[PDB]
Amino acid sequence: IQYRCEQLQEIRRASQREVMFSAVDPDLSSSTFLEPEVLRDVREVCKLRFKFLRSLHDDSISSSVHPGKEDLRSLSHQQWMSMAEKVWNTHTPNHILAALERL
Amino acid sequence: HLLRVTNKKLNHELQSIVNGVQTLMSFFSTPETACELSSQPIFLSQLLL
Amino acid sequence: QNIQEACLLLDKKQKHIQILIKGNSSSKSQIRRSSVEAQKYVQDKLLPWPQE
Repeated sequence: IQYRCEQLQEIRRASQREVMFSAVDPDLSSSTFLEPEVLRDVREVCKLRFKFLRSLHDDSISSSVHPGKEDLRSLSHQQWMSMAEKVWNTHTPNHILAALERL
Repeated sequence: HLLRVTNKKLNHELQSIVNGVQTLMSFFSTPETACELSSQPIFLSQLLL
Repeated sequence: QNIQEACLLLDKKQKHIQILIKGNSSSKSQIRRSSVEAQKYVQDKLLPWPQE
């Protein structure tokens, strides 16, 4: 029981008012300002899923059902699932949602 | 005297389990009243949608 | 032929757009439902244990 409480307390602490989301003025190319990790991970998860959906879309439109593409789709889908899962394990739900808001 | 000590130990452990479980449950209780700033949601179902 | 083919393509794309629109509307409702299910589980099944 103590072990479980410690785990949830750690999550609460991590949730506390964290993740500065700088408004990326689009024009300001240069300032190397370092994207918060949560934002990068969420974006990447979302992009990966988008590319996957897009690929499904392009295929649906191009009617070329190459036989063998299903194995690769499943793998891609699994890859995203793993990534998505990782994102939810690594970051607090509060920060993920905040990242989604910004996106 | 040994059984009295053991009895105190057993009562302590039973209370520890009660305290431990109460603490654990505090993490799942949604702060109805907006006001209390302090309790940052820990569960995505808490919402924040 | 190209113009016709292209018109078909535009129509296919248009269909996908209509599907995605519906799909996203459904997903939004689902997210609301899924949120209500997790809260209901905590209230009905976990919160009563400390008293027992």
